[PDB]
Amino acid sequence: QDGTFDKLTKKEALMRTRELEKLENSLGGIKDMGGLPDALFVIDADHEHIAIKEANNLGIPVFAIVDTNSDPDGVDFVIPGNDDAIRAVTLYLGAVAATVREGRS
Amino acid sequence: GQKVHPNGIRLGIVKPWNSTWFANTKEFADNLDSDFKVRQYLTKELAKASVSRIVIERPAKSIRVTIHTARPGIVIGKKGEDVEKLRKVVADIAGVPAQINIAEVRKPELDAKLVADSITSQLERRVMFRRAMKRAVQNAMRLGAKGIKVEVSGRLGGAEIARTEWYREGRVPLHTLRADIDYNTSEAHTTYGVIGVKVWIFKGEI
Amino acid sequence: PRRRVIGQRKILPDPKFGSELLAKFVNILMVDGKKSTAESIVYSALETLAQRSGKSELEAFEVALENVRPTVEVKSRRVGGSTYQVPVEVRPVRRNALAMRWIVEAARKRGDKSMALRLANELSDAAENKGTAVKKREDVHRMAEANKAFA
Amino acid sequence: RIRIRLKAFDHRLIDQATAEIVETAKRTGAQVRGPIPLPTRKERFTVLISPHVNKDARDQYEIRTHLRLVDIVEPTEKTVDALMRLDLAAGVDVQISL
Amino acid sequence: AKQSMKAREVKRVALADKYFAKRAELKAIISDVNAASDEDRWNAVLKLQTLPRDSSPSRQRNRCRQTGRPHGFLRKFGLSRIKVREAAMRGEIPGLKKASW
Amino acid sequence: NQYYGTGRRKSSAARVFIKPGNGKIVINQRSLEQYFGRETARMVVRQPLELVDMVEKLDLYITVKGGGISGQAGAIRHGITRALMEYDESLRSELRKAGFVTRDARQVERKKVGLRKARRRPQFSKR
RNA sequence: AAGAACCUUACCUGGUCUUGACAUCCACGGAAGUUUUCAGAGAUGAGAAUGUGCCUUCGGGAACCGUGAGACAGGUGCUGCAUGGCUGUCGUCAGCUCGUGUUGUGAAAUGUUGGGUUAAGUCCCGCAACGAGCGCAACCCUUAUCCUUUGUUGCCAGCGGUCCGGCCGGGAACUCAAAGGAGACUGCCAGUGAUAAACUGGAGGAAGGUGGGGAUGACGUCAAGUCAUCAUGGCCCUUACGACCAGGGCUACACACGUGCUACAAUGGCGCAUACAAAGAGAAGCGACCUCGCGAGAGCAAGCGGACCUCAUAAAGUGCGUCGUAGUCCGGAUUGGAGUCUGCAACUCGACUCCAUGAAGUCGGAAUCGCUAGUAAUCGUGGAUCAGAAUGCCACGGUGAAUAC
Ligand SMILES: [Mg+2]
Repeated sequence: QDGTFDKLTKKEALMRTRELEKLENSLGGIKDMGGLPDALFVIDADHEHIAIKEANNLGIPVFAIVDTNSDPDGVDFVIPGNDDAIRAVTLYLGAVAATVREGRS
Repeated sequence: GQKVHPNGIRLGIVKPWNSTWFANTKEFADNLDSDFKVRQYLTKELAKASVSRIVIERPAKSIRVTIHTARPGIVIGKKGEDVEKLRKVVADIAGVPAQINIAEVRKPELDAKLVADSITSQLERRVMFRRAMKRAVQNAMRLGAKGIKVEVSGRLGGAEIARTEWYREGRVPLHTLRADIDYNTSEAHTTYGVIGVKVWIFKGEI
Repeated sequence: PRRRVIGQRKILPDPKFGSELLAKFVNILMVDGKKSTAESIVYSALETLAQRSGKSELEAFEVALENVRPTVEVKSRRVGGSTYQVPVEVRPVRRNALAMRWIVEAARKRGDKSMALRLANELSDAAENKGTAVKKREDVHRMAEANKAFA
Repeated sequence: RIRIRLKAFDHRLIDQATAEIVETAKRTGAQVRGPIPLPTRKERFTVLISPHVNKDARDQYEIRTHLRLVDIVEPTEKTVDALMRLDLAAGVDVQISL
Repeated sequence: AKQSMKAREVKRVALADKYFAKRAELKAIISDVNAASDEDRWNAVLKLQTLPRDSSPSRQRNRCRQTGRPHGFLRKFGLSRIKVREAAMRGEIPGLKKASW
Repeated sequence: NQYYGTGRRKSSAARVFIKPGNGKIVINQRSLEQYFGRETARMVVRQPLELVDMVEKLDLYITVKGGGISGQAGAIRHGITRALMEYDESLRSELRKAGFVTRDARQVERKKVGLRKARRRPQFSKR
């Protein structure tokens, strides 16, 4: 952003821009984590099977929202609801955000 | 035996020449023979003193030998006796008064010839080839280097068949020409035969 | 080739009156890379044919060529089993070149006095369709029209 | 007058050798002509990389010899001896002719 | 590499530079188209056998100086092709790098 | 007054000085008809002179060395095209849509080791 | 093997030498060295004249040479199936792997597969994979266009006079020349494509998509080739398998094969007049000029350890005259005399020019190789090897195609 971005080559500058965009939209949210997470709020258990399969391999609660076609086996606290409709997910997720943020009291 | 010499391929790009002198086609061969003779004699004499390379220049019909080593104290002796001893026993054959000059390096674990000498000296003490190779590579990498690759070949372990074993650590690009790569081979004559040990030390990329 | 879909090269036009077809004809006359001599022979035969038939250098060639210009050629395209011939229409860029090649091949033989005289006689003969290049054309047309069952 | 012809192997050494030998003679012995190119002599060699059969495998080496003329015009006192006993920056065969 | 042959060759060199290159007039100046057409030149060629079968410059094979190899020799460096390649790749010969053009 | 083109093609090197006057060509103290005008490729120098006529505009004092007949002639052609600069791209836009500006290096390849003439292998045989 | 007359030579016959030809130690006697005669194939033996310093521990020393024993030397003798190093090949083919994680009891798998694109696991996208290394590409050299310093033994457009030879004044514009930079990097536009990678086409540009060429050779395979270039484990000879020399052979020929040259002719052979190159070598060598011969070469003898001097006249090509499709003027093999050049010596066993001779051969069976561009085809030039000795090797340059459905 401030140092070396127009030094070597314009093609390589575009290369680095593409690399940064890819790395950020892939692993940009968990950037400032710094350690291991404590809870994994997941939106699906049938589609994102491997996420829970990995989170259950160690002592991390993986309570999540599951629909009818998923396996409520490895999840800690199953939440029955919809996973695709935006309205449904946003209601659940707004409740989640309010409960976590007032928990910062 | 299918690769090119990493030093010969970079003699003009990065790595310089060992002998830097100009002579015309009449005495070129005589000069090269004198250089070879002084080099082999100096090595046979200072084998126990760690010399990696010997630069042989000749300013104005006066030979100058810059000995790059790691232990200059054993080379010069107290009061410097051995240096003038070498000067005499070198000028006896060079034909002119020789000006020899020692130069030490405080990182002997990064020189190809020095590492090969260590491996050969450790092998000639019945040391395990695996232990020696691993210890040398670990020492080099903890002393500082962007990449190393050692290769031993022969009757290691006293076997009847010969197997070549190489161990690498880091980045060692031999096809990149701008890279600074030290390479040199050492022979080791044991009670069972000859063992060759070559080393690629990727000191830096430029 | 297999992947390269490159096309043909752009040859140099003729140093005489502008013409690419007789330039290609000259290019296919040359042995040992001697182009000056080939151009001299081509010009000699062209003048000898124009003065003898009444037409000019560019028109005379055209009449002769079309008499040796083949229609279809047979080539082996085996399809899962038997190996048979397949008569097919040849592209024009290869058709004219092959006509000129047959002309030069017929002229290589039949040595009258010189190469220029050979080629002028061969062109005159193809003009009335009784030479050897036309005989080769008819041999190709006979190889075709007989094995036309494979299509 | 003074024909100075210097030849060496490495150009990125001979060039600065010429620069120093020219400024150490023009700052006090000016009216010099500079580093004339004097094209390079390329001695090539083609050897066999194997000690035995497989002749088709050969190595190709060459040595370049770069030459330069300085061509000083006037035999000055700031020049004749200031050229002598100053033979550092070795690796370059220098020849002075009167 | 047949130290016998190497000593033989150095002996040849010594004896040749000792006898010839100093008395070559017996075959270079006397064998001339001049008044020496008489028995003088006959006695000259007669004494031309005074010197041993050696001593001639044509019996100098010019072997390598490190190994003593008769084939693959280069008069420029005085070494065979094997050793000249080895030295060139090690960096012993000045200016001699891999050629590419 | 007098303009210049360099020109070079296949080991050739030319110097074409171009001046307004007669339509003659004086090349190496020899005229164009007696230099190479009697051999083939007689108008490889006159090719880029019909799109812009030469008969009664200007003449050329030409020198050329290196290469052969056709090489030197192509070098002369390229030198003429480069010397046509007092009549700059205003005419080169037309001179280029027919060639006459492509350097066309395509130098002879070096003979390769083990080969015969840089492409002809030495007659492989199985047994 | 980048070059067998002797030499090289490692083989054979014959004559010899023996701690030995090559290297170190002890003791003894002699300066070393130089000229020369006898016998011999020579190795060698027997001799004859000369020479006596470098510093004085000065019972001699620092070298050299003559001899005796012992440690030893030497071996191109075997073992590449004991090895190092080096090399070829699959193959500049694009693949070979590792760390962590995950699946599987496990051997293992994933990564590295799949949709596209590329010369390329090149790139993009998807995907329990996330990354990395050796590879690819780039970095290196050369060529291709241009810019800057110098302008010579280089050049000379604009000028002075010319035996018009840039020969001489005169210049750093131009060619060439050795350095440092610019540029060519999918840079921009249109379409297609999953708005990605990328492909196609176009504008500028000398050059479009890795511009042309080269070096650069991945883990490994062939238990591949070399212990005859060299180093070395062990087996052996070590009064010999070691060592010196004269001659011979490696060049032998009932035959078979591979690699090239010469041709088989008229886009051509012969005689004459003509024009256009690059790259290189050179001092116990290249060797101007002049004289002699049809000639290879010889005699005198400048310049050059070199952008000046030499090698060194470039040929194909262009014009003229001849040859009329004949085994012919194509072809040049073999043969006898004589001569030139290197070398101590050219029979075995060199090259070269001339005199006479002229063969087979009239485009080649099955089968088989190279090449997609300045490449092929064709023509000539230089260099390493070398006293001399290539049609081979390496490199340079001239003309310069066809086809790729
Ligand atoms: Mg794979």
